[PDB]
Amino acid sequence: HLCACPLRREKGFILDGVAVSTMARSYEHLRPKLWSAIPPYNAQQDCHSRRYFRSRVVPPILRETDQDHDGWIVDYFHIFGQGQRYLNRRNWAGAGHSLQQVTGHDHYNTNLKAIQNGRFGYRRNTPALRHCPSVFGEITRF
Amino acid sequence: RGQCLLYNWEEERATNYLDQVPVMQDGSESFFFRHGHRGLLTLQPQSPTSSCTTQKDS
Amino acid sequence: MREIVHLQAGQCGNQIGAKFWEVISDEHGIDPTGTYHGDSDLQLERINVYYNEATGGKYVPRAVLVDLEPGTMDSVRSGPFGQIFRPDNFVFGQSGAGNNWAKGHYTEGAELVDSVLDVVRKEAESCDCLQGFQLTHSLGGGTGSGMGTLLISKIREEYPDRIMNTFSVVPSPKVSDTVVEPYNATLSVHQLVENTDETYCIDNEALYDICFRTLKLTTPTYGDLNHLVSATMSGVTTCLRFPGQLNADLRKLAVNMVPFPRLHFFMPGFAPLTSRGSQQYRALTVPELTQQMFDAKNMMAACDPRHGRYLTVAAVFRGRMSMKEVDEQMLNVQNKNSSYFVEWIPNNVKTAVCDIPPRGLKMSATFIGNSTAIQELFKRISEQFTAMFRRKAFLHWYTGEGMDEMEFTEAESNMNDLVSEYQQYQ
Amino acid sequence: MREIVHLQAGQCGNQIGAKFWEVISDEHGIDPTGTYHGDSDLQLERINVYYNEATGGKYVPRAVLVDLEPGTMDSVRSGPFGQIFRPDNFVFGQSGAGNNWAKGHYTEGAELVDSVLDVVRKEAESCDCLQGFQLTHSLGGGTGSGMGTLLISKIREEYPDRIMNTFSVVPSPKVSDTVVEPYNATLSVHQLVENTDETYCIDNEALYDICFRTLKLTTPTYGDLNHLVSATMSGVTTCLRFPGQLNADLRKLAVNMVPFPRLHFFMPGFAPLTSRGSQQYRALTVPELTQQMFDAKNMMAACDPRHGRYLTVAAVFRGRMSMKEVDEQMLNVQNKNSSYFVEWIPNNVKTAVCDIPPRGLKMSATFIGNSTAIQELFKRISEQFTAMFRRKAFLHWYTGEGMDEMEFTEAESNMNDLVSEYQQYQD
Amino acid sequence: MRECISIHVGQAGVQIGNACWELYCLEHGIQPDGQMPSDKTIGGGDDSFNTFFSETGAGKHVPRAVFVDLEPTVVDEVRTGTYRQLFHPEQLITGKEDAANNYARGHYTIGKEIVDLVLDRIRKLADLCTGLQGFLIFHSFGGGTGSGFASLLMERLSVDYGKKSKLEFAIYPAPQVSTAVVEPYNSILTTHTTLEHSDCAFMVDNEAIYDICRRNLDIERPTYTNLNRLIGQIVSSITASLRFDGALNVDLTEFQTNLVPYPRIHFPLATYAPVISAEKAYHEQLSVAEITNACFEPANQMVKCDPRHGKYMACCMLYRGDVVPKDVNAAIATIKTKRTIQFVDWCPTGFKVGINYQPPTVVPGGDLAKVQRAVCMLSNTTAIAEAWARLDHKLDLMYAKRAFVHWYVGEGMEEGEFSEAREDLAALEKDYEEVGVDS
Amino acid sequence: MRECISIHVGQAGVQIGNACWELYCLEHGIQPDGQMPDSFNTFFSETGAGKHVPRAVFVDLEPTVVDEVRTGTYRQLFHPEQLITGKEDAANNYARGHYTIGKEIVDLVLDRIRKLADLCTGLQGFLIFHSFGGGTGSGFASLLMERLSVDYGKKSKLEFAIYPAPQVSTAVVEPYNSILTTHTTLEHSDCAFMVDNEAIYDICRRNLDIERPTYTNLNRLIGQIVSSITASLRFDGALNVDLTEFQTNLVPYPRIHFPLATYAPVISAEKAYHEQLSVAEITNACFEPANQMVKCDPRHGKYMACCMLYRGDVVPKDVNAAIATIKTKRTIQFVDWCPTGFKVGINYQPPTVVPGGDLAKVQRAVCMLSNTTAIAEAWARLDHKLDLMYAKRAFVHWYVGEGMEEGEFSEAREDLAALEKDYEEVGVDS
Ligand SMILES: Nc1nc2c(ncn2[C@@H]2O[C@H](COP(=O)(O)OP(=O)(O)OP(=O)(O)O)[C@@H](O)[C@H]2O)c(=O)[nH]1
Ligand SMILES: Nc1nc2c(ncn2[C@@H]2O[C@H](COP(=O)(O)OP(=O)(O)OP(=O)(O)O)[C@@H](O)[C@H]2O)c(=O)[nH]1
Ligand SMILES: Nc1nc2c(ncn2[C@@H]2O[C@H](COP(=O)(O)OP(=O)(O)O)[C@@H](O)[C@H]2O)c(=O)[nH]1
Ligand SMILES: Nc1nc2c(ncn2[C@@H]2O[C@H](COP(=O)(O)OP(=O)(O)O)[C@@H](O)[C@H]2O)c(=O)[nH]1
Ligand SMILES: [Mg+2]
Ligand SMILES: [Mg+2]
Repeated sequence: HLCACPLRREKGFILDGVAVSTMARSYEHLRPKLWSAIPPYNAQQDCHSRRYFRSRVVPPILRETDQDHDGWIVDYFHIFGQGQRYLNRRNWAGAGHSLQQVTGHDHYNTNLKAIQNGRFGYRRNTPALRHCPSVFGEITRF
Repeated sequence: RGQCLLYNWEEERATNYLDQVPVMQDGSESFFFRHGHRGLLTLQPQSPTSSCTTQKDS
Repeated sequence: MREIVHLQAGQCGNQIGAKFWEVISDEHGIDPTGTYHGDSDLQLERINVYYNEATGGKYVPRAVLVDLEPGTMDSVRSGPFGQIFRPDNFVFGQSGAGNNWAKGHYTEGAELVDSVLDVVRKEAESCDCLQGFQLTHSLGGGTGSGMGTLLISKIREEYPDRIMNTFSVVPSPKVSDTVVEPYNATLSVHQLVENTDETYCIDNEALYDICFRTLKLTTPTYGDLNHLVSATMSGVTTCLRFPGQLNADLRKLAVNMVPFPRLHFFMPGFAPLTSRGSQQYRALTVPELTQQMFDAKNMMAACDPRHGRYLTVAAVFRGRMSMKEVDEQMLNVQNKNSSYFVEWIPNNVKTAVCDIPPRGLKMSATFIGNSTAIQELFKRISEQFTAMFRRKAFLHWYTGEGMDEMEFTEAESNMNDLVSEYQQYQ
Repeated sequence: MREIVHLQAGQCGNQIGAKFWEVISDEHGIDPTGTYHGDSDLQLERINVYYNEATGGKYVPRAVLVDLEPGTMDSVRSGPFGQIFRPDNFVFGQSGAGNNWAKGHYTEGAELVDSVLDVVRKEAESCDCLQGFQLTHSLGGGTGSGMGTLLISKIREEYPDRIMNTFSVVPSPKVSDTVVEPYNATLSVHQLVENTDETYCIDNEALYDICFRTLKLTTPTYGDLNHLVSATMSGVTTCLRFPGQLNADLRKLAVNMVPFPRLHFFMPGFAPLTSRGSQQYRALTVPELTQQMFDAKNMMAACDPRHGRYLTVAAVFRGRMSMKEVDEQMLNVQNKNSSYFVEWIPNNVKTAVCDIPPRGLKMSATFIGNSTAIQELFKRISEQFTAMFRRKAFLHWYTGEGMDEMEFTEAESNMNDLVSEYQQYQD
Repeated sequence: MRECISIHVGQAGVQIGNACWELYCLEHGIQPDGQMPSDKTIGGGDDSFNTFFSETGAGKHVPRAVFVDLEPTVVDEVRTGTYRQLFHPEQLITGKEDAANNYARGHYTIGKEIVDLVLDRIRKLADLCTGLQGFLIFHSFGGGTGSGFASLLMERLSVDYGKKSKLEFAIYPAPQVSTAVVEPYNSILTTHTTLEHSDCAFMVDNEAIYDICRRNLDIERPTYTNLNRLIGQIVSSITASLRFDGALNVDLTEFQTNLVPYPRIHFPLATYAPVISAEKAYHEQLSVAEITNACFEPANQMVKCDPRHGKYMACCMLYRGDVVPKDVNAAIATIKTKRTIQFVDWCPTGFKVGINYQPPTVVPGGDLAKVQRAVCMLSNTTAIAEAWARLDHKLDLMYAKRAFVHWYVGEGMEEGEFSEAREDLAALEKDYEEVGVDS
Repeated sequence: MRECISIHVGQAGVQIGNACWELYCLEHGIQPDGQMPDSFNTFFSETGAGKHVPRAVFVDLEPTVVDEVRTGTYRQLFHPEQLITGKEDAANNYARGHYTIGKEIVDLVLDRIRKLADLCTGLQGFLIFHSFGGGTGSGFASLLMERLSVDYGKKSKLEFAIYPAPQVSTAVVEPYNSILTTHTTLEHSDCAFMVDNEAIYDICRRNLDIERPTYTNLNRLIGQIVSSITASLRFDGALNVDLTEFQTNLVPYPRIHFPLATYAPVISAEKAYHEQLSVAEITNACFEPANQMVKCDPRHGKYMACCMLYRGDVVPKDVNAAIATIKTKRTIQFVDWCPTGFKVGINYQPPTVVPGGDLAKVQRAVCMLSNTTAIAEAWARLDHKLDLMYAKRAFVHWYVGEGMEEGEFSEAREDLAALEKDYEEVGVDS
């Protein structure tokens, strides 16, 4: 999937915030709230608050509270739901699939077909202008 | 402006009423609209500003 | 309330400031005569930030217009908003700079800086409290590049705790306007790293790209690019003039933006930009502002932050919006593409929400972004500088005015330090 | 958007192009001073196909005028529509060819061919996208038949993507206004068969037959002859310039017209030709137009399609008609006349409908016809070439400019093979 | 909540969309400029326009469609016509040059530069819809753009959305009359790529609607504008249940579940019962019993093929207007007692019904009478296999002596796809032979 | 107030200044009488009766060419004292115009220039019009630009000279005075805009379709070039370029100050309205070597700096988009030590037409000045023409009897040899 072919650090800015707002609209009409746009903050899976969560006296409170490995079915819908599947299917190409939206400002004047009477001048459509392009003469050699 | 359909013909045929040079000698859209075009950011340029704040509506 | 002193230097600075004060006067409902013709009381409750009060219910400028040519004073005085400006704020010499930074800073910018300093001192002593100073200029010239930095140095000498700002039209990537433009740009950036708390880089090729694709208009003048620049010039001082749920001044944005005093170069942008023929079809929502908010074809500097990575991001929002949705959008844009944000700091986006939008626009948003991809501008500038310096080209127009040769080299060293120091945070 | 570039070489091509720029400027509402003066806004929409812009809204044609002798250009510059042409697009020489293929291809067109290349590259690269090169000339002349072929060879070497449109005035059987035409016509049609996409053969005897019985004209002049083929040659490219319910550009009338690249010689016509004293004695309907399409008295080539077949056929309808009436007319003509159509191609008639009738009619059409009965045009030319070759009639006028006899022999070897392939697909 | 997105490809596609979107704008209260009349204010609860129209900020309704064509000659008529302020400027995607009845150009060279733009626009339009559940493809089999570019489009849409349903409405060639000499080539080649990349393929024929217009209506010598309105009517009846309340609402995935038995059988027939003028319907007391019966007659079909010599496999009725289920059941029971209508052995019931509470609408001009009820039957039958039995005869005649192939091999196309498209068609017509065998 | 004062020395000077001041009166409201029926005061000065006198000084040593001005319709426009005439000619002799006859005319010319500058509160430039191959334009103009450097110092003095043509020359001793007027001014000048008569002959032959032009016909186009070089002084524009701009921004070294002038749209009124004169085609018109005012091919050399000035329908976006089109063709060439290369100047005022002139009424005009290393062939040809006739001391005895000596020939020859070595050294990449 690299038909656009920019520099490969491009095509990866994702840049879709209206998609996560248009699929939160699905559960406005639904009564069972399953997929929202805020993901849950599970401190176990979180890579930030592990200092408290690897020290002592934590496993005695984990097994007895039925949390040892704000909702359980919401995680199943967050990582298996049709909203997340649609979100991931449209995120394989980070930027757009077109050359216009992957372009920043470095592809502004790139093609730029130059156009140029004659080629270096010297109109000679008149045959008096072709037998000689100057009544005085021409110098050098080109 | 836009009568022949060559390059960017939709936009100014939809925008003759905003960029009509009145009449003068020469009279291009360079000495006219030198100090700014008309309706660049907002097509309704004279609607009054909203007097609604957060606390004055809640 | 804190009032802001505006300064314009050179032809580019004066032409930008004319359009800027035009759009400020429309946003506050001030006619070209100078009286008040607005509809809301919110427009007059904090008009003292930019406008001094006169007799007769008319409002008088807090702005200084400086150039070495008298020919550009007639151009702004005869402009569409030209009669509003104070006659004592026009400071001007007789002979021009010549796109020479040397006489723009040493020979001819020296006898003129006393008059400008007298004007600034005479008018900023009338403050109750003063926040800082704004300056619009260009680095590829002789007036706004030369004396635009000497002025910054002298106000830094006088008031050190105020907020010096800069909206500088940086030199272009592809086609230049002056051949000695790399010299002036290199010599001006060297004075802009120790004397400005914030500085915005504006490039004309970026604005050309906006006016070609996004605005879709085929014959744009300099007024349209000036309007685009001034849409974000006013977009950073909204919370000083209109109330909101989450205010943010320039000092707060500077504090939340720059982590060290040598990275204060930004990339501005404006959200609700679309063509006139397709304007009434766009459904203005906060996600739709976010979608082309962070798009890098909606930048005013001719770099690409997708190439590098974001040290921080600002977002000043105007209009009716939900507080959950702005944090939702500015957390989604952080969380999805985690390779474009620095990781030695938890969050990068600054949130600011105002609720008085521009006239006729339901919502709007303004961008300030600091990235490590801005090093490509100084890299190219220094490459051209050292290509032009090893042959001693155009040098006698600098050295003959009372200026030594090593002052080029120490500026090159400072800019190279800036280039190599930005690489540490990639 | 799909621009064309008009080329015309020699006296015949110059007069034909002059009449063409009369009629198509009258159609688009172009005043002879170069200003638009019409009624509808649909004429200005697609005016770029044949015209360019200027300063102040003037419309100059994208036509390149060339001949070796300026005896014709200065007559068409001072004519009715002479001041709209670009004054630099006229390019010429001192000494003309004079009914010789040799000089205008090897010694006098060889130093003027770069001139037309200069002008055609300047006009070609300034447009957005090109979709054809139009050439009008004659095959019996010397500065059109020889220089035109060299021009097509030099242009097709540079743009193999685009399409070549040629309107060659093939000589008539009973008429010979140039004695050395079996040499020039053969050498011209040797070079045409390898470079052009579609060739429209026009015979002047068929034009005289049209003005004789079809139009009831007592004084048929050469302007009357030029207007008749100019109507068709402006009716071919209608669908580019006007909206339609079924559009067909030059490429559509090439993909759906030639089954093989060496079989591309066409045979045009134009229906609604009746006398002004015989106009209301017949209604203007689709069956009448389709009958007078396929009638033997209404085509501009002097060949009769009874002794041949029809590989494929195009006909661009133009005006305000229905669709299924057209389908009935172009299905029943294949049903009854099945013995005069090829059987290995299921349908042969390609149809296209525009919605803007010409200025002054209700509904019109235009015939484009690939027939295997066009090989009778080349049988006569091969016979007359062989008659003038054994005695070497005017041959010394051709060797004096850097030629040789094996070029003539290979031109004949191209012609007998083209005729043989047409005959092999006749059965 | 039940959004659908339609894609119109080619001149045939955009001209079908021209007469179809006026019907859509007349089902709801949408003015030709895209506004509400502001005199008929609707309740805030109902969202009948949300299936086809997207609500913008102030009051404007912008349709969910893509008009894409390689030429500018027909879609510039759209934005200079009487509906120019209704469509988005960027939903009208136009190329620069056509394909000229060439599969090679539109699938390999001239269709490949603007496939990215139309993909980006479809993605941008799909980022606003919530319950995306269908795709409508309007193109032409016998064209160059509508056969080549559309094939690339639904070759590339499947890799983007995956299992989403793809219903298509294509103009199949006619046996007697036609338009071009080369459309057998462009019709066999599209059978290879849209067979496995589409879910249900409704096909229409331009000559079968001609006899409907001559015989049912009294519209003599009709143009295309009198033919595209029938396509608008049938396509509105199919998606009628998605926006109007009814007794038996039939969702989009319910159509395919009992319309296709086998994965390679998605080619049903199409018909519309009360196609009648005002004069003839004024004197005719018809009923449910023979608007049900008229759709089973061979002369009322929109593809030239008799169902007399072909087994029915899965019929799907849709009813509009004032319809109670009892006379529908009675009419269906009277279908079961007819001998001349035959059914396959493995289908016990073979009938799907759906009742809607909205009568069909009428347009300014036009010729259709305003009737209370209408029937749109999507009959999946085996008799459509003989429609392919003429097109394959249309191919090998030109394929024997290599005619027009040189226009294909030059533009990025190798010869080896005629010889596999023909074998794909042979396997497809064997697949329909297997299902008709008694066992 | 952005005044500049012009000095016209010699026959070429006065016959160019006549066309120049006719154009200046035409695009202002100034009648030839002087009365009227943006920024005006740069070239004219008000009086108590509404008269607008100019600020130019006409200098020649023979009265046959200024007395024609004194009796025409511009008799009451120019100041009576600002037209300076001698009694007898310099006689095509550099020594006569430098040492014997020009020694006592400078006391009047300097007084007149000082009188001009005392009413000039914003003086920022000098313009000197002369010819390299004359006796007054070679000798007296060299004395003037020697002395103005001492008297006025760091004022910008840019002179518009006429190089002798590479092939044609109306005189014979021209490569003597042309050599001697360069060595004595290379340290006394800032920028030298230079035109040849032969290239303008070719342009008026092939661009304009006229045959047999007159010196006034060339002077119309020459004065139209100068009207576009001081257009930004007089009229407001989006990008003003003053007279002191050119020397900072065009010459890299204080020895080489010789650019070449070029006017892009030159076309007859009968052919103007059949073309498309867009920005993409008029900025390209300054680069094909048939359109240059100096008959030298830039294909040999490499461009050092360029300065393009625009008029009329500018719209600065496609100026950038058309300059960027120049970078993609490899036939154009640039030095490696000037990676930027170009200058952009934009003015709103469209060019005006003269009654009887061969030019058309257009809305876009480009006047481009560029210094190129390809000018080294002009100096090489003048080099060879000097040592072809100095090798046997051809016309030397005329010069040595008029207050000069033999060493001034050899010193000037060595000076131009050093200049040619400089031009050869510049054109090396690395
Ligand atoms: N029913 C119906 N059929 C149409 C309509 N327009 C065109 N067609 C059919 O479409 C077929 C070919 O049209 P296109 O799809 O445009 O063929 P194409 O090669 O794509 O032509 P271009 O679009 O110009 O490239 C014809 O045989 C017509 O029968 C229409 O409006 N209604
Ligand atoms: N293009 C142009 N060249 C001119 C014009 N007038 C004079 N020249 C050139 O300038 C040179 C004038 O030299 P001279 O005839 O000696 O006049 P001079 O320069 O005043 O020198 P003296 O006669 O000694 O005073 C000639 O060689 C001409 O080529 C003019 O009107 N237009
Ligand atoms: N965006 C913008 N840029 C401008 C404007 N006016 C001038 N410039 C830029 O300023 C640069 C030259 O500035 P300059 O004339 O040297 O300013 P000076 O110091 O007063 O001479 C050019 O590159 C222009 O692009 C304007 O109105 N808008
Ligand atoms: N129909 C038509 N044929 C022409 C016209 N002028 C010349 N011809 C044909 O041109 C052929 C002779 O070509 P010729 O005049 O020698 O072309 P040349 O080389 O330009 O002189 C003859 O067969 C004529 O029928 C014209 O105005 N109309
Ligand atoms: Mg089409
Ligand atoms: Mg003299």
